[PDB]
Amino acid sequence: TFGRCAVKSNQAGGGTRSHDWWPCQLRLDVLRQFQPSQNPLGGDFDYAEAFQSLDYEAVKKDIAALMTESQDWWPADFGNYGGLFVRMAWHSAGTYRAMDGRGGGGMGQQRFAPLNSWPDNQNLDKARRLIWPIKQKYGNKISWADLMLLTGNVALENMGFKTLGFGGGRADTWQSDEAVYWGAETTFVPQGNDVRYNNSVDINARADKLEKPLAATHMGLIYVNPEGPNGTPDPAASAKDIREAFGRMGMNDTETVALIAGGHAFGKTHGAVKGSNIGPAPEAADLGMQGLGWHNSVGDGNGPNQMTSGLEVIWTKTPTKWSNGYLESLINNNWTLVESPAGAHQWEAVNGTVDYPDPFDKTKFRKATMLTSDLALINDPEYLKISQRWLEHPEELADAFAKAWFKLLHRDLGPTTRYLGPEVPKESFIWQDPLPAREGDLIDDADVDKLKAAILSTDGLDVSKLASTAMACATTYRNSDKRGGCNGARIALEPQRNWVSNNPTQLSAVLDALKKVQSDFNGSNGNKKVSLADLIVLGGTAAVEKAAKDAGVDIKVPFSAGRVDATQEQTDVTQFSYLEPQADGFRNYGRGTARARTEEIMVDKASQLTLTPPELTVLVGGMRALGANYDGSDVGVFTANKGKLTPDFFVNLVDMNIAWTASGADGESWVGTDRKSRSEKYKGSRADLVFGSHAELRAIAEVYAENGNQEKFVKDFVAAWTKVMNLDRFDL
Amino acid sequence: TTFGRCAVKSNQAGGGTRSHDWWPCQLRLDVLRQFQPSQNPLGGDFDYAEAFQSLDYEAVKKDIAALMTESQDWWPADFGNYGGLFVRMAWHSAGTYRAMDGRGGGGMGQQRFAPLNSWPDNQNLDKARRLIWPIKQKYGNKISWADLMLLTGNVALENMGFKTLGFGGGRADTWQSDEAVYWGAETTFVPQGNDVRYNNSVDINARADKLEKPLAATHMGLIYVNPEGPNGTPDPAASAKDIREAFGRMGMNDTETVALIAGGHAFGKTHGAVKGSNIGPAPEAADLGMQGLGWHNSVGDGNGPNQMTSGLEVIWTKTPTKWSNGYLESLINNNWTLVESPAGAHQWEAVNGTVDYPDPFDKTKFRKATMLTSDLALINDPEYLKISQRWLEHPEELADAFAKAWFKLLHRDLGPTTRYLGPEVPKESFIWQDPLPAREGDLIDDADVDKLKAAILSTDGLDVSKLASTAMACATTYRNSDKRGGCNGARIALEPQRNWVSNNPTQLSAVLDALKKVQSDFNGSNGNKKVSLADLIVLGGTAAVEKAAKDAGVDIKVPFSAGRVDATQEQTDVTQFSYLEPQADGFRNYGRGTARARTEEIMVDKASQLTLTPPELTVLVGGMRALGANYDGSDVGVFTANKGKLTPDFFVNLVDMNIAWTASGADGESWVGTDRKSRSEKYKGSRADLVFGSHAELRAIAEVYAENGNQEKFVKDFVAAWTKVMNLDRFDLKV
Ligand code: HEM
Ligand code: HEM
Repeated sequence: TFGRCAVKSNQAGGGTRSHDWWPCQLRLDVLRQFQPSQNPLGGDFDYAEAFQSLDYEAVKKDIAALMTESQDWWPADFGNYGGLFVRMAWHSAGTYRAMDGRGGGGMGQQRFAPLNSWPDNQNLDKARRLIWPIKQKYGNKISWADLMLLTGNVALENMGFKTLGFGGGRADTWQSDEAVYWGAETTFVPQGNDVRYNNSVDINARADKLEKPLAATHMGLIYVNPEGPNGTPDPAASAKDIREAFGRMGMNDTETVALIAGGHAFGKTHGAVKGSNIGPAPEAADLGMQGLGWHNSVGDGNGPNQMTSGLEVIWTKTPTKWSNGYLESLINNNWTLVESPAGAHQWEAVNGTVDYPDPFDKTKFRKATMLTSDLALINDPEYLKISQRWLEHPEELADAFAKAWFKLLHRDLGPTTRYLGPEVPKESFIWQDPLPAREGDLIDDADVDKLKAAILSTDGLDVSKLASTAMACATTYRNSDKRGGCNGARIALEPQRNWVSNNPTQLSAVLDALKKVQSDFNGSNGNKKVSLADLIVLGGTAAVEKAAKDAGVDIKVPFSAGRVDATQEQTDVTQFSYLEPQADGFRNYGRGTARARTEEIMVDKASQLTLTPPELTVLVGGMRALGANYDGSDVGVFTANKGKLTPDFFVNLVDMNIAWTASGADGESWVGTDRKSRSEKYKGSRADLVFGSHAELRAIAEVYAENGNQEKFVKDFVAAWTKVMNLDRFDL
Repeated sequence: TTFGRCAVKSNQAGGGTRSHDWWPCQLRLDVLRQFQPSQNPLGGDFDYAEAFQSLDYEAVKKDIAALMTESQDWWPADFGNYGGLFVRMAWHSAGTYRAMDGRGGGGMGQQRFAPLNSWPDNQNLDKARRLIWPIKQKYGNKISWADLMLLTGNVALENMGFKTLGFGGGRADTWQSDEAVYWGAETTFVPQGNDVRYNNSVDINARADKLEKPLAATHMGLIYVNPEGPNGTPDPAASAKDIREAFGRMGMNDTETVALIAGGHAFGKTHGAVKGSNIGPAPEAADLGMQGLGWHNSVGDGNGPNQMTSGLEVIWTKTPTKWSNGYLESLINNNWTLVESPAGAHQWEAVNGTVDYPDPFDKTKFRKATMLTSDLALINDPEYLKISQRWLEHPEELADAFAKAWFKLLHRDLGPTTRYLGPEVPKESFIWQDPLPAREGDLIDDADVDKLKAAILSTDGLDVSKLASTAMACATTYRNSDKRGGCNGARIALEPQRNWVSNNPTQLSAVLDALKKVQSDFNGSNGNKKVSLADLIVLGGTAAVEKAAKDAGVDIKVPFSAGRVDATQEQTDVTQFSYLEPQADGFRNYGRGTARARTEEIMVDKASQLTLTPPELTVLVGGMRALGANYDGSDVGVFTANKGKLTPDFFVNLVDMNIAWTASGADGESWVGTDRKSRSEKYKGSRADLVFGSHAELRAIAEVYAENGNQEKFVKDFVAAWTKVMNLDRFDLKV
């Protein structure tokens, strides 16, 4: 009954579906998201252009004014929505996972299922509705994705905390991103974590064993449980969860303390009435709620009766003004465990001063309070040292918070060339994967023609190696956080140059050869200079073009010059470790895990490259035709014409005179036997054979295997190649 | 519950708990995101009709005929001839059609995708499709899989001595599983797969006429009926009642039903040589080594004499590769006894019969006559028996009926005659094709259209609201699944549509009289040029939209494509058109849903049949409200003080937080919008209205059109969507 509606609809997709009958079969759903035809702004809409015409300062002015314009349907605590807005922006950005680069604020997904209805996002439906009039006013020129974060940034600045600045540039998305692995649990917090801890309830011991790549301790939470691990009010154990979760989001100890102490300078939690008073979350609510949820039946359900987390904590004596009150209270008070009005565990300074203000009554005051997760920061040796230092040196907290808040909001925005607006911070941060300005003057078409000829006749280079190296560099790109790609020539730097998937000894020979081409060009062409990044892409591109010519198809394969070379200083080894592939179908590398098959990993990667199923399919078949495996093997290379861009991979894959059988125990290797001669003809992988198994992929394989479609195959391959090579070209 | 759940929980490529898992009752927009041009490997600009016109059609047929007797060692041909197998392939491809909702049929070639590639009734048709693949490989883009599967069946019949009426190509391939079809709610396949569709009744005779609408098969995973009898009970009389119900649900009468069954079962045989335990997973569940095939049989080589498909082992005639009257002769002239097949299934044998039915792999070995329970059905029902007895003595009458029924079977979802391609399209026009006449008079030109638009708008009893409402009422009868309905034919003026309560018959009559006056004034006064009522209905709506835009401050060209013709009542069958009558219409705020199909679910289903994207659906509803185009001219959803002007007021007012929305009725269908400051009721809304302010993805679109400054865009988008919908059935126009 989990995942099933009590009433079974017979329209609009109702009825038992293919995925119900065969739930283990590979699904191509993730390659069919975010289609231009589905975007109401149109496929031609240029968000960057719209945003650059935006009256940015006027937007900020209107946001600042909104903060203290209380709306009767959701009255502002202390007459100021600032804290709520900061929470909205920190939950939008706060879903990010550094390992797989998914989550974060970059797609504005908080406004769709499932994030719109996660327990941790309770009442952020109200926050989003409060800023809608600003979205309405400025139209297409500011996205929801940008606006949700800009609102939080402006809120901080209008509560006495100057930030480093801000960068716009997040284009809106138009459907729920159902590609994200948030976990496999079938419940939300307070449950929602049996799978991610492999059924362990040992809260200390399990803390650093959180299922990869997850970055939250329960399904439906941003990071950790505010009442402690599994609701156990043990601050020391909470600190271990915090380090794990924030670390999985790419934040270290300093950053983590700065973000929590920074954030909890502002506003308050809400736990005025028990949860039974609260209606369905937005995705479960009736039409009358018009996109809102968690209707509270006590009074008007708002103001003094607000119920969000079930906790009732006010961290500072000035919740609308930046201060050092969080650390001062945390460290100076004696804490006692108490129940909130809703029944949740929190901490109170029961013999402290009664001077914490009430959000709706200026004559009423409270004692100091904290969450278990706040007390964590003084119940761990490293956090305690940081907290103690910043108690005495609040300027060090302020510096660290400004930097960590900027990172939080912009960690998935991608290269600096994507950042829009008049207050982009000038400092270049390591997590931006920075790139230098170009060297010398840009190569032109005459230079490109000369370079192509040289590259295709240089020691150590050939069509196979050139195509393979270019693709290896390209497929580090992932659209979720806009990291990776060919710009920077980061395949030539650590850690990429020593990834097993890049066949390091072969790679070094290829890069030395391209560096020789570079050295010959640079200094002998006046002030014209070519980057290694451009040479890697041009080499692959020239190889594809010649391979097409050899196959009998004369096509101009386009090349877009202008990539720059990153320095190793700009290329953090830990940050780039996250882009290392477990398997890569384009170069027939690697193997699956106990959780994911090789072909699933391929479809996942394709989705991160924004590829459609035909683009995925044509690229695999072409790479095999080119002999572009990572190790130069013949696995999947079903052709007697290696290096010629024919559809032989598909023709031979679907030849019924070949019988395919498993060879390896692990399911990863397959043999193709000529049924007439009884001799082994081919070796294949799961990435190869899926194209002859899955009914939708095989339908595409058939197109390329059909008589008369040899030129179509080349044209489609060249289009897909160009798309993949240029994914990171935000500079253009 | 393990159903619908993989034992291994993937963490890639969409693995993980999903939104629909948490909130499975929430409206899903999936069906409006299928078949997108980007997903088509041939490209969105691929014109299949142009490709097919250049096909060497005669050569394809010659090659199919050659293939029939070229036995492949991995699936040897029965009697050295794949004809029976190919006829079955084509009759299962076409045989999923349901007349009521127009879904299923062969026109999308969906047998090659899940779930149809793995339905138990399609067992071993994976082999059949693989056998014809070399033909597809040879002819490439110029013949679709959809056309090839059916043409192969047609060519097979003809080469085994049954001349068909002809054939029409024109079915463009599709590129993903169509998950918009309600095949049923059961979580099992045949031999189970039917508790829901009979509402737990197991009385097989009594329940036979009570099959859940719109379903046309007696179990999930079957084409029509169970060949062993209802719920596997070998009672021919009850089987006959299932057959009548199922074939009736597919649009076939008694004569057509007997013709199709007796006609098909002249050929080939069934396969039930070994027990089902020897059979591996269906194609969607099979390992990579099967390369798209399934049902691997572990006995011997799994094929030839060991073939196992349905579990039955029946050979109907003494010449399974040649047209004959052997089926009815055996059926009526033998006495039948209940026996078991080698796989343990119920079938019938003439145990006192001649031992002269040929073995498929030994030309010197023979068997007695056999029949299925579903064959014996044809002599255990009074009406079927009458037909069977007649055709026993007059096989020429069976031949005529089968030729007509087979053509209907293969082409029932192909749409208008103008869609049919190739050199042997039958010349006879059949009622199930919804025929249209040839045009009368020369085609009106741009100047004529401008004159007619001005005439229409200045005609008493015509206004923007009524013109737009009438045009959309006519247009939304279109459905892409079987390419029926639409504005061509002006069938809104004919029965049954002119009396549809959803069309406000009294208002419609007056509107049509006015358009007929415009027609009368034009025709005979403009030389040889004549305009149809169908063109005037669409042009009226189009002029209304143009005027409504102009009245909103926007000068926009609203395209119009002339050339529609007017159908006669004789070309417009009441039964066939009753299937297009809506129970709810979101564009015109008519009607309501039921428990199992909410008002907003019906709207999304309808949108999917119009090929609309979510933005197209959304802009059309909002514009219709702005135009005041409700079926009855009510103010429900008309959230504007500028009714008849094409503005995005619907959206702007819908999302105004000063309005609080509350249910009025008990059934959740009526809503009131109250101004929260003044406490006064301002608006009345339906579920079709309010879903756009509730669903997170639909609301995202509503917001776009509610945004300050997007007035022009709204008008531009409405006009594009209007044009699309008005022209859906214009297969007569090139491109
Ligand atoms: C250990 C990690 C954290 C935990 C467990 C946590 C927990 C919570 C909880 C339970 C609430 C109350 C929600 C409600 O009932 O209204 C809250 C509120 C809030 N949080 Fe955090 N938080 C964390 C980190 C952060 C961070 C990193 C920031 C931003 C930099 C932040 C900013 C805020 C703000 C401003 C509020 C007040 C919202 C309002 O006034 O309505 N928190 N937090
Ligand atoms: C009451 C409706 C029908 C039922 C229950 C039914 C049942 C069956 C079954 C169980 C098989 C055996 C599958 C196997 O084991 O290989 C079969 C075979 C076949 N059917 Fe039908 N059938 C029906 C109507 C039709 C129609 C309408 C046609 C086409 C006009 C048709 C044409 C064929 C042919 C040619 C075969 C032989 C396949 C071969 O030789 O491999 N049947 N039928």
